[PDB]
Amino acid sequence: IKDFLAVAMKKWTAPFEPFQLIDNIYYVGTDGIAVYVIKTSQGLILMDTAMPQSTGMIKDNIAKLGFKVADIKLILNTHAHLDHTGGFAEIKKETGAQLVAGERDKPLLEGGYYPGDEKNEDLAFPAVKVDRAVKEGDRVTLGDTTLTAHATPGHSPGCTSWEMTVKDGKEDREVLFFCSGTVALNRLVGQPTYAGIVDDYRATFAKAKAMKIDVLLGPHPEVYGMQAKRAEMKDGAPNPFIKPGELVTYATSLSEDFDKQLAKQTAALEKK
Ligand SMILES: [Zn+2]
Ligand SMILES: [Zn+2]
Ligand SMILES: [Zn+2]
Repeated sequence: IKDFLAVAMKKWTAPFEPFQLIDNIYYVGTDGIAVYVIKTSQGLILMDTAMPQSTGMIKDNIAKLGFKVADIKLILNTHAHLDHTGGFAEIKKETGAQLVAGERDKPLLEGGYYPGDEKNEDLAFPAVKVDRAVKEGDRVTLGDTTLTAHATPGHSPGCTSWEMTVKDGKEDREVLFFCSGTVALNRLVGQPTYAGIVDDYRATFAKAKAMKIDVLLGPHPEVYGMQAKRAEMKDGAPNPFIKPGELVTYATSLSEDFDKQLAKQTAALEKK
């Protein structure tokens, strides 16, 4: 946790210039937390926020593109940890937007706590009410734009990956805002962070490998190597964010890391 907090006041708060990523999806996060605006014909969708102390920064980034924070109608969450939820209560109150999140993450959101470590104030965030609790396959529509919820638990109990279609020239491309599949601070064994966590992770890796996704996105830019792609982006060159093999490759890496951490945490149960 100490190192988690160290990273959270370093790459996670460092600037990154907002940009149009593909079609109606805009990057407005930091160098280390990815946040998105999705422009629809009936207002904006905000996909996540960042650390609680970074809300003004995210609002400023939205402005740099000429979007209005006031025009946010829906706030969607990938998963309910403070580095993604820290601005929800504030932006919701300022805008009147509705918050949409995976049903099993509702208790987290509504209590502002880290599951299985509820007394840790360093992982707390301002509590926020969930307006629509989603399940696998639910469709969330604003104007011309529809995202589909995919239940991909593990990193959190209600982790939701959100799929949408965009255009690249005349052709459709499928985008996935992947929710996260890292072990990170979670306990897998002993006193697991929540019941059924291990089966959820391995179900999620399998699910992720079976999806047909052209553009992998996630809640940190390292999920999809954002910075290297942004540097390659040129008017009249293919959009570097289109890499259809990427979610299978990434979920394979996550599964291998999972196995290593499950084995480390299992070895650590043996009390010396
Ligand atoms: Zn997380
Ligand atoms: Zn995170
Ligand atoms: Zn699904």
